[PDB]
Amino acid sequence: QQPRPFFMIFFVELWERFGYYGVQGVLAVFFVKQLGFSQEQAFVTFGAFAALVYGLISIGGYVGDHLLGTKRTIVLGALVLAIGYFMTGMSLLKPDLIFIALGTIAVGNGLFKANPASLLSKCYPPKDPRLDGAFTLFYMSINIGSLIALSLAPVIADRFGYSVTYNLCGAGLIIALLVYIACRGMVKDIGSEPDFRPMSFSKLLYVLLGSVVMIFVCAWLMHNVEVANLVLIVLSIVVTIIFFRQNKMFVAFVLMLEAVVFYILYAQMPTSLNFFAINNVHHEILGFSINPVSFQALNPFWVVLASPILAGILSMPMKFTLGMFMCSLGFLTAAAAGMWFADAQGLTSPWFIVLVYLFQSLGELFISALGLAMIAALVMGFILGMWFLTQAAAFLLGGYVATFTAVPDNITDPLETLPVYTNVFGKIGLVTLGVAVVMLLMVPWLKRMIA
Amino acid sequence: VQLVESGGGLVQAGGSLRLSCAASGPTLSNYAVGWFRQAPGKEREFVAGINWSSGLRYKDVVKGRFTVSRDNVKDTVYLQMNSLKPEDTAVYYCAARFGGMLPLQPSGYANWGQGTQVTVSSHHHHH
Ligand SMILES: CCCCCCCCCCCCO[C@@H]1O[C@H](CO)[C@@H](O[C@H]2O[C@H](CO)[C@@H](O)[C@H](O)[C@H]2O)[C@H](O)[C@H]1O
Ligand SMILES: CCCCCCCCCCCC
Ligand SMILES: CCCCCCCCCC
Ligand SMILES: CCCCCCCC
Ligand SMILES: CCCCCC
Repeated sequence: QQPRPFFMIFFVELWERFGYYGVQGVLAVFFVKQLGFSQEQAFVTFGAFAALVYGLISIGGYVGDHLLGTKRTIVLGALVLAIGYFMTGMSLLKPDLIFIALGTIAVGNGLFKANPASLLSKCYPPKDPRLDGAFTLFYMSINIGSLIALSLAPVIADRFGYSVTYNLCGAGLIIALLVYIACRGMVKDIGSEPDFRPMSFSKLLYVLLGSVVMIFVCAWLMHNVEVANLVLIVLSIVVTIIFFRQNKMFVAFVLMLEAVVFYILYAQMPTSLNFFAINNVHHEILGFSINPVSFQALNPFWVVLASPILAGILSMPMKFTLGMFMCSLGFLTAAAAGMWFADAQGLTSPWFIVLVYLFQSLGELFISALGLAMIAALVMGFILGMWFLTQAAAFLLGGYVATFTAVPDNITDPLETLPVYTNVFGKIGLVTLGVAVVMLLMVPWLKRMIA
Repeated sequence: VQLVESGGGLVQAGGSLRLSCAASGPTLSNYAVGWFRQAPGKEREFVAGINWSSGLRYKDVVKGRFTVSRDNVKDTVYLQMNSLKPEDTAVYYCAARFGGMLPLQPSGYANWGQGTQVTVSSHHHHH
């Protein structure tokens, strides 16, 4: 159906996302069990990590477009990522390495993430109709990798240990790099402008220097989440002031605040919803025993099933409003499952978590996938920067919100943890329903301003 | 995923026994291990357990007599039972659940040992 480089990009993206989600799925449990963090420390540390992973994505588009070229930056990102995974594996011998290792994944992801999609859009003549379907298949690539990693990495880490899990993340990046090198012949005339001049060693060295400095800055911020909190607070207040000094822009600002709320909620899947599954859900579905950490795989699962359907089925403000209502219902469903449908022992049916993740995945399909592509219609570089900044702030806020469900290590009774989860998830659901309603109320004004 | 219990047997009232539970491929260290017991004519009931981070839970009638503990190097969980009484007689099972929770009922646990018979005799020496 598609050009030959499409299949290359599809499989490279699949394997890189497999490595990343291999780490994401096990990381909070690794903090608690392997490093002995309390749940509170593990949740805010995960929030800082994810804030860096997501905020740094802006660097890689610039580096790919203007310094080194898209294809060279794919190679460099994949190598830094692989090194970061093998470093995380080595942190089990050398525990003092963990934060440097996570910084290396973050910087690596920052260099890599934007560039495969950019490459993909250059595989098609400019207004080729196959573009939409190819980008839907690209999203599905990401979620197939995510589904495999979130399903299997917890099982692997339990049977064989963490060093093996992280080294297989490493190995996934290595085979992504092998697939890319084997298929390089396919993209020889595809690239950004620096891809076709000789490589500038001055700029390559500047990129390496900046990368290493950022690896160390990330490590520091993740080890001291309070200064990271204040850094993002002053950066947000300040970038907000410089945005409020300099109509279709105000629309992008309200849509950004709504994206912020969405990502606060998305941040709960590896933290508070993960430990909710661990503590208060039956670990058996359809007669099979599973690792409860694997329940995270229900998000890519429902995306893979639902992204065809929803691709084959107002406009932007209403699509955002709908996504927000779906997220609200996901959390209200978790709360209702805990308030009314639990066993005498304090455990709930896994079908309720299946439904929670369905709602959350639908919200994802309506919001995060459809976000910056019609913020790219409302608009540039400053706004893209601020977009990733507020996304990072959302992950930091999400880690802080997760701490309200944190369980002390000595609690062993599910009837003690169930009400903590149900109070926090119920209040999240109600706040998010309120926000969805105010969004609905503002949809006509927003549509008129877009016009 | 398969637990092996050892240590059961026959003892007189006021004596002691020590059960042990070991797992095979999965590392028991990620698991809360609960000890259940089934006496003749009754249901499996929760006796004692340790979660994955040293939290402990006990049935009221064994407090101050039984101690659960964990050797994370040998990957073993132990149940030390002192001041045993005849009504402690039962088949004892270890059960494993991923995480920090020790639910009271058998359905909260997916992995099960085969069970060891513990018999406590009112036997005392002749005066
Ligand atoms: C909700 C999404 C579930 C994702 C599906 C998981 C993928 C299947 C795992 C790979 C093949 C099966 O491998 C194994 O199967 C048994 C029973 O099936 C499961 O069960 C066993 O291992 C896990 C952790 O490793 C323990 O929490 C579990 O209590 C234990 O009984 C595990 O899931 C998996 O270790
Ligand atoms: C394709 C050519 C790749 C050349 C790699 C140069 C690496 C320079 C290392 C400088 C170390 C700081
Ligand atoms: C690859 C660099 C490894 C650095 C490990 C630092 C850990 C020191 C522990 C005392
Ligand atoms: C395709 C060649 C990219 C070179 C970047 C590697 C720098 C270590
Ligand atoms: C944008 C809301 C920030 C809240 C920090 C307490």
